[PDB]
Amino acid sequence: PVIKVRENEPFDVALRRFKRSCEKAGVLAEVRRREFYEKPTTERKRAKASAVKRHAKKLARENARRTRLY
Amino acid sequence: SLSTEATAKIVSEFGRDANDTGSTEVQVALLTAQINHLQGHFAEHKKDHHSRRGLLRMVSQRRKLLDYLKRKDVARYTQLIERLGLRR
Amino acid sequence: FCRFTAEGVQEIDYKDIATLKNYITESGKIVPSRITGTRAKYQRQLARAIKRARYLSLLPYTDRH
Amino acid sequence: MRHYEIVFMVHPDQSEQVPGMIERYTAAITGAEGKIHRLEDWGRRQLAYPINKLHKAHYVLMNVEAPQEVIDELETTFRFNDAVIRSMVMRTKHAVTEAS
Amino acid sequence: AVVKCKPTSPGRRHVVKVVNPELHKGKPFAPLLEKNSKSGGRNNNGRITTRHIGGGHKQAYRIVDFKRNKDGIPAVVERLEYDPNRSANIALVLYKDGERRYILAPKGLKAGDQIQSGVDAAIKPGNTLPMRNIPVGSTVHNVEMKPGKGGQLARSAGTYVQIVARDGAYVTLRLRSGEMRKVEADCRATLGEVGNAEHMLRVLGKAGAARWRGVRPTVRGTAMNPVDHPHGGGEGRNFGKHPVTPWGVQTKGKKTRSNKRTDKFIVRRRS
Amino acid sequence: SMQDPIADMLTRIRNGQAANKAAVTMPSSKLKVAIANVLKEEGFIEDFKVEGDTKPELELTLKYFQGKAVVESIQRVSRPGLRIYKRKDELPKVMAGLGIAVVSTSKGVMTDRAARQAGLGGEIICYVA
RNA sequence: CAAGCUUGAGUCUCGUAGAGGGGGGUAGAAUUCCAGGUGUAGCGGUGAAAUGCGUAGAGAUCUGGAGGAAUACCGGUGGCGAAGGCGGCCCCCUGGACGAAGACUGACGCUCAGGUGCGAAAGCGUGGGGAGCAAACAGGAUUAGAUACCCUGGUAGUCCACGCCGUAAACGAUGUCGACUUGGAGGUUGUGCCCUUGAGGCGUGGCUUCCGGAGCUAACGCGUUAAGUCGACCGCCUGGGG
Ligand SMILES: [Mg+2]
Ligand SMILES: [Mg+2]
Ligand SMILES: [Mg+2]
Ligand SMILES: [Mg+2]
Ligand SMILES: [Mg+2]
Ligand SMILES: [Mg+2]
Ligand SMILES: [Mg+2]
Ligand SMILES: [Mg+2]
Ligand SMILES: [Mg+2]
Ligand SMILES: [Mg+2]
Ligand SMILES: [Mg+2]
Ligand SMILES: [Mg+2]
Ligand SMILES: [Mg+2]
Ligand SMILES: [Mg+2]
Ligand SMILES: [Mg+2]
Ligand SMILES: [Mg+2]
Ligand SMILES: [Mg+2]
Ligand SMILES: [Mg+2]
Repeated sequence: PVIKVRENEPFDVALRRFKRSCEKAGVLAEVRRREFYEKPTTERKRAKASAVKRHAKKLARENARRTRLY
Repeated sequence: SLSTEATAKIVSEFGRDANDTGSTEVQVALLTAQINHLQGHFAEHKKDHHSRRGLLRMVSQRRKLLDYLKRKDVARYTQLIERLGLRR
Repeated sequence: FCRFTAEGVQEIDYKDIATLKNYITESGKIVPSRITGTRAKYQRQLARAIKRARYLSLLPYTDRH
Repeated sequence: MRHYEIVFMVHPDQSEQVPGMIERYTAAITGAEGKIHRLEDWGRRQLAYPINKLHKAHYVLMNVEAPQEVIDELETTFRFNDAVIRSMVMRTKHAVTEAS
Repeated sequence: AVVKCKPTSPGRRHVVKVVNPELHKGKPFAPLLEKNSKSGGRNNNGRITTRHIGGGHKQAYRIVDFKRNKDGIPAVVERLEYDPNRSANIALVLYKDGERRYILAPKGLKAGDQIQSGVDAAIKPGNTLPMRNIPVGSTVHNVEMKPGKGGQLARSAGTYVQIVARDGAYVTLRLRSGEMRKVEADCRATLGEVGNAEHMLRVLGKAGAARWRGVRPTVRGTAMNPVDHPHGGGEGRNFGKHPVTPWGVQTKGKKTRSNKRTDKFIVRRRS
Repeated sequence: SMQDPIADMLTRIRNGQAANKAAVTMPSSKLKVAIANVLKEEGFIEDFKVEGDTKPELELTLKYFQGKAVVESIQRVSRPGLRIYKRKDELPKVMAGLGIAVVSTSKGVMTDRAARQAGLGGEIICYVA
């Protein structure tokens, strides 16, 4: 996440560029997920629900994109 | 792994033809040559419980081929076990 | 299309570092295939090469050494 | 009779003896009835991270076809050779020439 | 290998024998044997200085070479023999010139291996060379404390020494105890680790099994009269006092090292 | 593996009618053709074909009357795990004679009605209703 | 019983994809500790706080070193394995799976009581190793009590070698092996044709995910990878507690 401030510009934009680097590189999120140890089952279970509900959103979209509502 | 040179020698030895790969003698001979090769592997890696399970498929399969040969042709059975050396 | 390595049907080597640098982020993390578009067969080859380039110090493990 | 892709780096202070060291490694393999297919000497390059020190290095590429026993012996020669750091050994895709 | 004896007698139930079939089964080498007389712990004044020593089985000393001062001239191992005076088996070694010698037996040394000594030697177990040539981080036995002295560290069965670092003219060693020391870089060091590592797994099993190793019984202080030992005394198993040696000094915690002339070579004390 | 090819032939027919198919095929044998040579003249099945020279494929042309099928239910009786033989005096009767029962007497393969008319008994292959 | 036959079963040739297994090395990030250099009075922790660490100079920051364990990103309702399970890179020993085109043996087959082998985690034995987490334990809190959840510490253990143990919600709560019975949207791994027009289009193979037709049934639901229509063996069940 190294940033080099360019010729002057505003410090806010340099700060906004540094914040974008952490958001894009996932520095913030990795620390939270590794603060405590959860069992291997919980890791496998959470990924199960995450993928199942992600696909269920796609399968529930086709039941509303053609059915009139009002 | 029974390199192709070792395989090609055994078929021409035991087989009736040079292309008669698949007869009981050449199948039992190929199974026998690999089992004797694997003795040096499992004599040092004793905790290879996964590779050993594949050797017990070769031991059992050779056993079935001998019984079928013995029930069909005893004369061809007595020579093969004598050339190879087993059944004790 | 996303036809980059699928056109060049080969194995990906670690001595062509210019190609490898396209598939790593600014910090050196391998880029997930959801973005690059490469299929699963060449992702593993592309991933394995980077883990070989890092050992030979051709690529950086992180951006802070 | 296997194929290999030896690639090792000599650290730069002793980079003046690389040609006088290359000939010895290929002397054994040729002396042990094995062929050599490439000798790409990459010259002095720069590491992406210091090897505990020593920001530069001198790279070598071999691509040797030889029996496995020699390569087993060649591996330990790199280990005890002080000037050599981070030897590497690889496998088939027999004939190659590219990427200088 | 270790074998458990069968309980055919009360005194054979708890016996574990460490038996090696590779040891030579005959007589030792004649020119490398000297007389060795027991003492019983008595000094020239005739008074027992160290207690619990006496008896045993007669043994003849074997001249084991520790210096290994023969550059070049590779030698082959003829046989491996049992040495009563040590915990490690010894090895009879024949040099290409013709001489025969006795050396310590490393773990990886069989009957037929070739070894040698000197700076020119290769890095294999059993070979000897000064520390400046041994790679840092290696396992080493038969270390010397002074160049030419002969070798005093890592001499028992199965022990070894680690070479942690190297600083100028001195080499830092992690000893089997846990100590860190600085010995000169020119002290010779046989490369490898001493053999016969089963020596631990050997229970004597009976009282007389230690009597023929030369160890006499040990009477506890509490079982004596007050005049004979500081613990002493009592009418029915009383202790009431801090444990001490039979000469008043306190055991079980009190340190006793006092040298002040070899404290330069002690990087850190024993763990 | 498969240990009864006869129940295979019945199942192909039962599945075909329920799935409402035109014709079914299967490896052929003298027993399968003989049974087919019984259902055909009992009205249950139209003409069959035994085309094939080294891998004969007995093909049966199934039959329908309305939106429903002809073969009401066809089940195997003398399965290889339990074989059943019956005497002439106690040959069965399917649906009080409404349906047919295939038996293998020593004179060939015939319906139970044609076996009583001939005075014989044999292994009971199937009930076809 | 004899003689055949090729579909079942199996061998040979070529090749492909894999955290499949055993052994031996080597990296880089991070935590802890040790020795020092700058420097001040707080650090840590919680819902709030206290125990704890700190002027004997901590926490912060820089340099050097020692040790053990695990492998960020790739990473995927992805892959392999009979099940348990398997995740850095390299090497050398080894098992299995699949596909194209042909030769070859010619029923060599399926299931399996008693047996035999493997079998998570915790646990046991003898040696090692011990960074971090942490049963037991001690102190600080909340509480009417709090032998708990929360906080600061902390030993067996977790790690290695060789032996025991042989149990789990060891679970798709669904035994193995064959046959047949409308469809869609995908994932992964081969292949043979055209339009090697460059993307593509046409099909055939092997595993695998989701939704649903007939049908099944108590209903949920399953639905070509059946819980559908059938065959061959094996294991088990017969009201609830005790
Ligand atoms: Mg095979
Ligand atoms: Mg005692
Ligand atoms: Mg008394
Ligand atoms: Mg006194
Ligand atoms: Mg008393
Ligand atoms: Mg008292
Ligand atoms: Mg059983
Ligand atoms: Mg355990
Ligand atoms: Mg234990
Ligand atoms: Mg222990
Ligand atoms: Mg706690
Ligand atoms: Mg149970
Ligand atoms: Mg129980
Ligand atoms: Mg499980
Ligand atoms: Mg599950
Ligand atoms: Mg169950
Ligand atoms: Mg079975
Ligand atoms: Mg469904």
